[PDB]
Amino acid sequence: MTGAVCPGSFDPVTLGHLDVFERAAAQFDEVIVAVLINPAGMFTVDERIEMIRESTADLPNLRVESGQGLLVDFVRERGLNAIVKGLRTGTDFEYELQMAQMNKHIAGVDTFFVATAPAYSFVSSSLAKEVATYGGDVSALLPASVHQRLLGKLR
Amino acid sequence: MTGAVCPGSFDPVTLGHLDVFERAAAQFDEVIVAVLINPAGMFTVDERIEMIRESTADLPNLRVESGQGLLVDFVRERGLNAIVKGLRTGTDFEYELQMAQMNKHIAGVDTFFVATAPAYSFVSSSLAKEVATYGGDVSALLPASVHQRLLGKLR
Amino acid sequence: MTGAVCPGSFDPVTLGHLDVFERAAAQFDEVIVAVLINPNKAGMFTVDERIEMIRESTADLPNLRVESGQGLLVDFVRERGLNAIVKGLRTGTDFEYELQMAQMNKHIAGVDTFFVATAPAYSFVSSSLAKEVATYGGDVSALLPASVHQRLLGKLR
Amino acid sequence: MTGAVCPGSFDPVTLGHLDVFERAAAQFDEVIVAVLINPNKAGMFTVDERIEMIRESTADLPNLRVESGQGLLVDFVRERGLNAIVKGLRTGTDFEYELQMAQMNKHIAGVDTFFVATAPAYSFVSSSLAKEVATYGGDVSALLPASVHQRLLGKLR
Amino acid sequence: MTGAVCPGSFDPVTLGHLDVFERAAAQFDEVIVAVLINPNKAGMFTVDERIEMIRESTADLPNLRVESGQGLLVDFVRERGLNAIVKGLRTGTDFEYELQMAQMNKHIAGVDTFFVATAPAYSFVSSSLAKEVATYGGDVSALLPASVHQRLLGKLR
Amino acid sequence: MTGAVCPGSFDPVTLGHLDVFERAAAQFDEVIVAVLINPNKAGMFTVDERIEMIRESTADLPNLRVESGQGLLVDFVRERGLNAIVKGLRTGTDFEYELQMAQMNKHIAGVDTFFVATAPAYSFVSSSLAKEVATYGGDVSALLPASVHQRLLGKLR
Ligand SMILES: O=C(O)c1cnn(-c2ccccc2)c1C(F)(F)F
Ligand SMILES: O=C(O)c1cnn(-c2ccccc2)c1C(F)(F)F
Ligand SMILES: O=C(O)c1cnn(-c2ccccc2)c1C(F)(F)F
Ligand SMILES: O=C(O)c1cnn(-c2ccccc2)c1C(F)(F)F
Ligand SMILES: O=C(O)c1cnn(-c2ccccc2)c1C(F)(F)F
Ligand SMILES: O=C(O)c1cnn(-c2ccccc2)c1C(F)(F)F
Repeated sequence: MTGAVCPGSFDPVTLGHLDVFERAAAQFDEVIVAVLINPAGMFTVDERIEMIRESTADLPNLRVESGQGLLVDFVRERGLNAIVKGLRTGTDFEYELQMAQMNKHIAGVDTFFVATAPAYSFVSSSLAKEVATYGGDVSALLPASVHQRLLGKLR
Repeated sequence: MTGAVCPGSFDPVTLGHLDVFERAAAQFDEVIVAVLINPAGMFTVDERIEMIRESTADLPNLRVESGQGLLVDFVRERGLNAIVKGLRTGTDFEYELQMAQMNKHIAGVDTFFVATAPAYSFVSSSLAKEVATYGGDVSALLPASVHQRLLGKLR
Repeated sequence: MTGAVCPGSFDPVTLGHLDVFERAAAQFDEVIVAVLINPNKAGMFTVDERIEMIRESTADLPNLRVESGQGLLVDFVRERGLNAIVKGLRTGTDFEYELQMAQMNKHIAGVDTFFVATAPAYSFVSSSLAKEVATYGGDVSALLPASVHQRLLGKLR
Repeated sequence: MTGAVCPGSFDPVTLGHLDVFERAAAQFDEVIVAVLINPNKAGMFTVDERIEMIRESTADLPNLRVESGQGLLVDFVRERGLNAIVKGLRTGTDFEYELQMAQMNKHIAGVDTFFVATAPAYSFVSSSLAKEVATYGGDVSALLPASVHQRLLGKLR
Repeated sequence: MTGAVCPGSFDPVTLGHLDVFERAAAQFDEVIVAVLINPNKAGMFTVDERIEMIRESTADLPNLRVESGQGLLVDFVRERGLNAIVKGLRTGTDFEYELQMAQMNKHIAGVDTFFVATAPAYSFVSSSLAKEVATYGGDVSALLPASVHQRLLGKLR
Repeated sequence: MTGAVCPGSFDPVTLGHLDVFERAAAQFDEVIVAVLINPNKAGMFTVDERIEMIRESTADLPNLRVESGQGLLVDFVRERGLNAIVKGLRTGTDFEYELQMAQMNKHIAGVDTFFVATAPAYSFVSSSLAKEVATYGGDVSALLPASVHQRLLGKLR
């Protein structure tokens, strides 16, 4: 009964996030995607959850839930003690290392990092929204469903 | 039936390695420590395997084996496709990211990185051997068994 | 035939920027300095002030011109028939961030980015830090062209 | 008479900060901890509360004293007859941004900066992260001086 | 007439290198690929084999030519009437060591260096890692030009 | 009373090292430059040559002395009644590596390490790169003290 939580704001989820989800789902019996409401973004929590569920239909051991407060409480209240997160740069690692060691200290929750797929090294939710806002084509970087939903928000 | 391989030269295994072993063993049903013979070190492969087995007696789902050649062949010939490795710095991440993406490309094997425990951020097999060689006390950095075995090699 | 765009907010231009301009102008037939304005946040200097400070300190570069713009940099570049951006970089940290944007710009528009290492003497000057130091009275005259220094002190007073 | 200034916001002081203070006080004849007041961003503790928390945790350091400061740090340093800053560093990116500021401070005023590596146990503690964790009920008692923790629980109630 | 030199050992050339060559040839009137011979470390392919592999993979680049070089790179560059180097970068630590060399080359000879970010697909390929993987039977065909791969299988038999 | 050790192989000393020496000598009552010799690998300069090159370029620093040693740096430090090492750092990459050794040195012997940011003008000089450039005939006279340059060219010829 292994399991991990994949956290983030996912505003919106990108193909980089989805690649991490599929990789976590392939190595752990249970995966929970934690959509963290940070109470100002583009999509509502429900819409963000919707887009992830649509894009993770092929992953039977994955579910999607919203959460508030400490991530470690979200993890431990579901019987787990591992977090899985994607990393692009050494700079990412240093910032995330601080939070990973804090989370282990306060609650015994482990963090496992996975290297980004090379093709998505440059995609982030914020850069994809910025480029799309000014008319650039980001369709190769986002799940097909998400892309249409993003156009709607702009138009 | 989840599982991961923890690779390295482990010449000798340190408390930093052992911390990664225990963390991998807590999140995967099966863990194999792969002692990679790089065919010049201090300990023989058999001695390195011995010291790890002695220090991992409390971990029932972990075993220790030697290997040669491509790590991904070692992993896949045992039915697994995940590697777990410890990281200390962003610099570590960048070097290891290259190998992780290569390994995923050539064989579909995933790599999960874990942040070092803060207390062991500065310990490496090479620095521990260097300091011990010149008379410094490294007993707080190595498993009790390993420490005695290292003194023997020097004296 | 060859050409490159050197973008930034240049609020204000520094000696580190001018070094990049000179090195680009030496290696490309034409260089356009692109003063990118955020229509939603005013900086310290207006667009015309930024352009005049750059023009005054690049008068000896005959193949360089200065133009403002907004929106996607790649559109500014391609509308001028060009395909290359030249940017200065100070650290490995600079490189990871700028690498994200350079790969995105290549992905969406085919525009290449060439990075150049800062001159050592300017490794530590940035528009933001020079403004912050000047605000509290520190002497930054050796980090900014003559075209900028006293205009900066005037803005602060 | 050697000496150095240890600057920061210390809102609140952490055991990481205290480790730096102790190491500085062991190597310089005099150390001044400079509690940097920011007229804009007012955090969780008042300046006087921050000073009293540092004084409580540094009671065994007779050559260290604590004062509030405002404006340009190199003026604070040089107005006290000193010309060195001591700061703790956790990571390589810590070094990058701090390196720019140190080179700037050396250029504008001749003040030098000495960096010390964090004790391993505190590499992950910061004032901001400790406050955030504590706000949602996490136990950060092992990361802060004994007295800070009680004062921090009171501010949250 | 603008131009740049693309240096390396290219033992063997990878698709990452070729991407850099193509981007340099698109932006400079002339590009010279400099295959750096090292009298000490002789790798897997002879200099002439390396040159022929690069020429095969760059057949569609008419303004790029390939030559061997020895000794100080800035002499090679300046003996050909050029004063720019173009190199690909993968990571922030790539930038660090390369930044030192670029500043040194600018200081000692006035030669500038322009860095281009790797195409994302090749961020993990290097000559050394491709050789090592291939030596133990791994399939690196998608990371090398078609012709290199055949030649590489022959050297391993 | 206060004191610090500045260690290195200094083969040979550079202007970047001398800058660190001067900054340490300004902040500590005494400074010892520790020339650490590897008895198993000769460098370019003998131990006596390294010491004389340092002494000749530090003659204006009355509180600095130069001594060689081998083995554990912390033993050199503590045998002189001191507890502090001062080292220059150029990058975040420098910092991660040196942080490992500094934390180990603190762990095994209680010795503190203070790092100082390189002067910008010397960010790119290292003993190894200056030797490599000089070997192939590049001009490094502005990166080394007078005490070194011609002795270096003599070694190479
Ligand atoms: O923040 C984002 O916006 C965002 C969007 N895609 N990816 C992501 C990209 C590559 C690999 C894994 C994730 C991110 C993240 F990693 F930075 F987290
Ligand atoms: O190489 C070594 O020698 C060595 C020895 N301990 N640890 C290690 C240290 C901290 C956390 C995890 C591992 C290493 C390693 F990570 F660098 F791999
Ligand atoms: O951001 C700024 O305001 C700024 C101002 N000077 N320089 C700069 C410094 C050195 C070399 C090239 C440019 C920057 C930059 F590095 F960030 F690009
Ligand atoms: O900013 C903070 O809030 C903070 C709080 N503890 N430490 C710190 C941690 C370890 C060693 C030295 C200091 C910091 C700092 F280094 F980031 F400065
Ligand atoms: O050294 C090598 O062997 C090698 C082989 N491919 N690439 C490379 C990879 C991606 C983009 C550009 C070049 C390198 C280099 F960048 F590390 F230079
Ligand atoms: O390794 C060397 O040989 C060397 C030679 N000069 N400098 C140096 C450069 C700038 C500031 C301080 C020192 C080094 C060092 F950075 F690596 F320490």
